[PDB]
Amino acid sequence: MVERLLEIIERSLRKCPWLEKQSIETLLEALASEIEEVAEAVKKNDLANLEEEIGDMIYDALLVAAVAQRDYGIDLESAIQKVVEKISHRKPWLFWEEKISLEEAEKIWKERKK
Amino acid sequence: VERLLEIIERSLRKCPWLEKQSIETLLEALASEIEEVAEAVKKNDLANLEEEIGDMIYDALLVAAVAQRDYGIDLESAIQKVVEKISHRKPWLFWEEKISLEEAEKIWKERKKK
Ligand SMILES: [Mg+2]
Ligand SMILES: [Mg+2]
Ligand SMILES: [Mg+2]
Ligand SMILES: [Mg+2]
Repeated sequence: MVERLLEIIERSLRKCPWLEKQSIETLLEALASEIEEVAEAVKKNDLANLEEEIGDMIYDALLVAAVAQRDYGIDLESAIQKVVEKISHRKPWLFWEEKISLEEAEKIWKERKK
Repeated sequence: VERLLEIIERSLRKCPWLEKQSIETLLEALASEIEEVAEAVKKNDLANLEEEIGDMIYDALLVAAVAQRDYGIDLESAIQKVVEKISHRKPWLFWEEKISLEEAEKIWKERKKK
């Protein structure tokens, strides 16, 4: 439940004395760390742990978002609506009925990029 | 927030590039965005930070998407594991009055044992 997680993150901005002391840098490293926990769990086909680390990973990315807002005034809805513009623009086939071949998709993508 | 998960779902459905990506490859894509974030922070480049923050949430969520695709992992249960974990480790987030760093850590230290 994503909302529950964003509420959590809101409560941490407002209340948490550990979070107050963390820089985006530090959080960035926390995130690179969970990425490693995820890679290890995939390696072991450890499904219960994979599920744990996926959650850890999303939380930690979202804590980087939070402090980007805290410290740099980055709005997450803006940051999100932006990446959605980019994707939609680059990969227009996402909104097209018939699937298209990898080669078709790339030729498009090569051109969108620029 | 939601248009982004619809986007991701559309990629699971349609995208011939995403079919060819493994969670390892994608973990690595997230690691690289994290670098781009660290960089826009360095340079107090606000427009770019907003960019990369977005890139990072999307890519993180694409790692989640392939965890589901390839390993069966349900994002709602994964988020729920992490909501329970934090609620257990940081009970102060649901307490009215604030608490000190020193207080929060003593607690966290013990809750970590469970
Ligand atoms: Mg972590
Ligand atoms: Mg973890
Ligand atoms: Mg990327
Ligand atoms: Mg980027």
